[PDB]
Amino acid sequence: WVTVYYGVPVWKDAETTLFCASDAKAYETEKHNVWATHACVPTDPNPQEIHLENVTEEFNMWKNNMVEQMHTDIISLWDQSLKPCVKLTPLCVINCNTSAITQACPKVSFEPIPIHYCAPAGFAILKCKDKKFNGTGPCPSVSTVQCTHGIKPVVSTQLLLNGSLAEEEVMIRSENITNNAKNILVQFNTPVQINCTRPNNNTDIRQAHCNVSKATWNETLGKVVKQLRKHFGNNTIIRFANSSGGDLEVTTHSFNCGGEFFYCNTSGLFNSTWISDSITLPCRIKQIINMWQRIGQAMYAPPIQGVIRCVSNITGLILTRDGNSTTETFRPGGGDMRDNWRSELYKYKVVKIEPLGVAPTRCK
Amino acid sequence: KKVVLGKKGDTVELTCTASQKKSIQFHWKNSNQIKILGNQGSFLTKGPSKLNDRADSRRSLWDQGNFPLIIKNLKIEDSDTYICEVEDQKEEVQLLV
Amino acid sequence: GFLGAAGSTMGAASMTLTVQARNLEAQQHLLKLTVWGIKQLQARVLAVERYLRDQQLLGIWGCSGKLICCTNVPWNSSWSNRNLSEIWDNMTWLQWDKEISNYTQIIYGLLEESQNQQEKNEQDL
Amino acid sequence: VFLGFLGAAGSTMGAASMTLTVQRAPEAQQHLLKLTVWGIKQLQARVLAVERYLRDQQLLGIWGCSGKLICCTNVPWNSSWSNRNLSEIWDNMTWLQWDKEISNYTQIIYGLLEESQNQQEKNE
Amino acid sequence: AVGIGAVFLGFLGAAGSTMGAASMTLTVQARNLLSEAQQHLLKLTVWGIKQLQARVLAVERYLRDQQLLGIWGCSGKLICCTNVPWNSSWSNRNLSEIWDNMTWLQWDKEISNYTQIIYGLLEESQNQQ
Ligand SMILES: *[C@@H]1O[C@H](CO)[C@@H](O[C@@H]2O[C@H](CO)[C@@H](O[C@@H]3O[C@H](CO)[C@@H](O)[C@H](O[C@H]4O[C@H](CO)[C@@H](O)[C@H](O)[C@@H]4O[C@H]4O[C@H](CO)[C@@H](O)[C@H](O)[C@@H]4O)[C@@H]3O)[C@H](O)[C@H]2NC(C)=O)[C@H](O)[C@H]1NC(C)=O
Ligand SMILES: *[C@@H]1O[C@H](CO)[C@@H](O)[C@H](O)[C@H]1NC(C)=O
Ligand SMILES: *[C@@H]1O[C@H](CO)[C@@H](O)[C@H](O)[C@H]1NC(C)=O
Ligand SMILES: *[C@@H]1O[C@H](CO)[C@@H](O)[C@H](O)[C@H]1NC(C)=O
Ligand SMILES: *[C@@H]1O[C@H](CO)[C@@H](O)[C@H](O)[C@H]1NC(C)=O
Ligand SMILES: *[C@@H]1O[C@H](CO)[C@@H](O)[C@H](O)[C@H]1NC(C)=O
Ligand SMILES: *[C@@H]1O[C@H](CO)[C@@H](O)[C@H](O)[C@H]1NC(C)=O
Ligand SMILES: *[C@@H]1O[C@H](CO)[C@@H](O)[C@H](O)[C@H]1NC(C)=O
Ligand SMILES: *[C@@H]1O[C@H](CO)[C@@H](O)[C@H](O)[C@H]1NC(C)=O
Ligand SMILES: *[C@@H]1O[C@H](CO)[C@@H](O)[C@H](O)[C@H]1NC(C)=O
Ligand SMILES: *[C@@H]1O[C@H](CO)[C@@H](O)[C@H](O)[C@H]1NC(C)=O
Repeated sequence: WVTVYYGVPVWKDAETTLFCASDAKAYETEKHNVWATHACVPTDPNPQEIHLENVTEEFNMWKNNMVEQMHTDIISLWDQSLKPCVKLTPLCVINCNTSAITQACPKVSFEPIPIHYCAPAGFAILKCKDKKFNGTGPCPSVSTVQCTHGIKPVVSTQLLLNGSLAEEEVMIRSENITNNAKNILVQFNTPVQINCTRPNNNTDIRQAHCNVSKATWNETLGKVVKQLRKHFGNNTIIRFANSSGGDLEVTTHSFNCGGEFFYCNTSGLFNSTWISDSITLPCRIKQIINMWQRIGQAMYAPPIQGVIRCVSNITGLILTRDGNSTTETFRPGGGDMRDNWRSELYKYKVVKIEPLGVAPTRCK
Repeated sequence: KKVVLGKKGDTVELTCTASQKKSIQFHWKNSNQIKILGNQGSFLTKGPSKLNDRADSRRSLWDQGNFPLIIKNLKIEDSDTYICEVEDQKEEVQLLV
Repeated sequence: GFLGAAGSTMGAASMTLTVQARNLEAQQHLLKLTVWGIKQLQARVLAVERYLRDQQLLGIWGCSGKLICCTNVPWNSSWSNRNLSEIWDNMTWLQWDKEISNYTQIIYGLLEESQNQQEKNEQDL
Repeated sequence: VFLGFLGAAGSTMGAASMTLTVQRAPEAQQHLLKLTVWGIKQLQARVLAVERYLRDQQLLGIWGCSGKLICCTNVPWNSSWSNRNLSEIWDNMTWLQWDKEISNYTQIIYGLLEESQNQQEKNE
Repeated sequence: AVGIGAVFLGFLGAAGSTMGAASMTLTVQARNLLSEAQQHLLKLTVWGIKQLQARVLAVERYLRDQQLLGIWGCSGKLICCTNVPWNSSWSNRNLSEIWDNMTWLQWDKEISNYTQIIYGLLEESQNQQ
């Protein structure tokens, strides 16, 4: 004999279509700041973060639905912003016809602005207000909020640029560690700085150098090797390494600095086997690139004349292991762009509140 | 277990097939669990194996679900079985020189 | 609009389940307040229309208006028959909601018919 | 409660009573003004659609059967109110054709149907 | 507040009338009482929101009474009778002294010392039953 109720604090975990909310400007012609006026509402003027009292909820990071909601829109952002001159998407029907295409392609400006992902009517967003949350499992102090923090859609491989940093020690999160097929998203507790300048001597045009401090990088990776021995043994001799190979976009730390796609060289950045000045990254502006939005190459205009620079805040390390014993080889990875934003949407979850239960009391 | 016979130095196509046809992440390992290939989004990523300069895949077929591995310069010490992990279905394929 | 209060105990919910309704200049950004004035008001008409569309279900099962209603559909054994003591003692309403997965869809299907059987019972006397 | 809620006016009233219970740059810097202004039009239509539901739950409450979809009452039919054979007006007739028939007496049915609850309020 | 704001004013129509003649017309009245330029459009919308931040307030103030009537048994009924016995300790007056020579306002000056106790007795009487 069941008893229907209509007051229960019961929420499901549902999936819906969120709406963006960015701090736009509506006069600037920066190509992010012209999309953010077109498909984003402004920032919520009165934001409210109610802290739930004593509820613990089993989150999950790798099966989130915001990080495939986010991936639909930065695919839709890099189709209005950076229109290449020649684009070859492999349409197929071995008989795959490399369908060329052409359009206008002027040089534009490009910088990531923070974008909040809000929740529609009837849904909530449950923040994981903790410090040691390893991505999967019960968050203890789950608050609630309507919109996420300022997340900037910076697309890069091998190094999560410009992202937020952990207030506690260096976090290490993978979907299944000791799988040797899943990336290991390290997240920094301090912002390692990196300059990336194209010089002004007009002789090469497409050649740049990137300076990272030797004091900060040997100390920050000195923190990472300690907590990597937490999920591993205590006396493992881990070996950092160069990236293995593949395409240029994942062998080398690639990004886009003001409209020109840099391709750096982090072989001197992972060159140490761990036990118990300024590094110079030889970069190169490329012009025939692969695309991360889909399969297919794309060609752009030559770079602009003046000095090109962007000082940054590497706050992430998408490493990758390989399975021989008593050691570990940790070469860098990244490239699947969903890992570039689930490093920043890990403490969020969209739910909906369903207030109708049928408890046992066995009445009549 | 499927077995594919390639003689010497040629190119084989150790096929592997998905269902939903949307280029999900796969990999290719061996008996000691060492990575041969790897999909990363829309790019490709090798691993520290013996086929480091010998492995490649047909990129245009990933959108249809077929995720093959094509090894060139087939030497003698590549005889093993290979593990293609599409979603969970580790479809093993063995190779003989 | 009828939300919850923190969960955190099944038995202490049913005491406080009643009391949630038993007693009770900018001029510069006129798009930051007008867009978010609708989105904070579209979420107050939905909290009214979800109440009226859920008093419509309890109107079908004869439970319209009553918060804690009692009905004549017996427990099958195949709906995760746990201990009836410790359900109310140390459990949250979230944890009980996981304890039935797909039986909620077939619990509701009997209550639509048991009232229609009771519709064919009260008019057959 | 909605306004585009029943656009399922089919043919069989017996089937209609069955489904009676089961229920990119166009901007030019003005696309935040199109979605704000017509956001109000979708809110002045939904709120009035609520207050039509509450205006009718008081009218079904005077007839005693409030909060319920199919209201069965205790007053019989007549001969003036299109005395058909309960087959031509229940299996092959749309509701719009049925509403057009008894429209002369809908204001006359509602008077006595109020009185049939007041008699059931006398035995209390 | 044009929808259900004019209903609350219509409740006070027969104030000061006697208690029998005011309760007799509850059923009668409730059926009858429930019956752009450039600079303009970013100000004429706040005149459309503020006229809906009070019209919705007339809805969720009216439904906070039917959620209260529904706890005490009858929901949707205006005149409704309950299985709870009237203690004479509330007021020691016969019914001849009540529905003939009193107005509804004098009850708030008579039973509001006890009017939170009656609301608890009306709760359990339609809870266990
Ligand atoms: C991480 O976050 C930081 C913080 O935002 C990012 O660093 C910023 O990066 C942008 C671009 O990389 C940079 O913006 C430039 O600032 C210069 C002044 O500081 C501007 O002069 C410059 O404008 C010119 O360059 C644009 C490039 O497309 C042109 O489109 C634009 O019209 C301007 O062009 C004029 O000048 C050039 C010569 O430079 C000439 O050829 C043209 O004809 C024209 O005359 C940019 O706006 C910010 O200054 C950086 N911020 C800081 C603090 O340094 C960083 O990019 C983020 N990381 C990643 C990976 O994105
Ligand atoms: C926290 O949990 C304890 C468990 O004993 C409970 O008694 C307490 O009420 C909870 N805190 C709050 C604020 O509800
Ligand atoms: C993680 O990977 C290891 C190695 O294959 C495996 O044994 C383990 O079952 C995996 N974890 C899960 C939850 O599948
Ligand atoms: C980078 O470092 C080298 C050596 O320290 C120095 O010569 C060069 O000028 C630096 N470049 C920038 C842009 O700081
Ligand atoms: C980067 O450049 C800025 C200014 O050019 C300088 O203040 C900062 O110290 C540099 N950082 C590194 C790590 O070289
Ligand atoms: C600097 O790097 C070396 C290895 O390259 C390491 O052994 C040393 O401990 C580092 N310095 C500090 C202060 O940690
Ligand atoms: C980086 O990779 C290239 C080719 O894969 C290799 O020649 C080079 O030695 C690597 N760098 C280091 C430091 O191993
Ligand atoms: C740069 O990359 C080449 C191969 O791409 C590698 O051989 C070399 O060691 C790298 N050098 C640095 C300083 O990263
Ligand atoms: C990088 O590694 C090579 C060989 O692995 C070594 O010769 C070189 O000194 C290293 N450079 C630094 C800065 O440690
Ligand atoms: C990098 O991080 C530091 C935090 O200490 C911040 O002050 C600085 O503005 C950041 N630089 C950016 C976002 O370009
Ligand atoms: C429409 O009419 C056809 C033919 O009479 C019938 O088969 C069909 O069920 C009807 N559909 C609806 C939705 O009324």
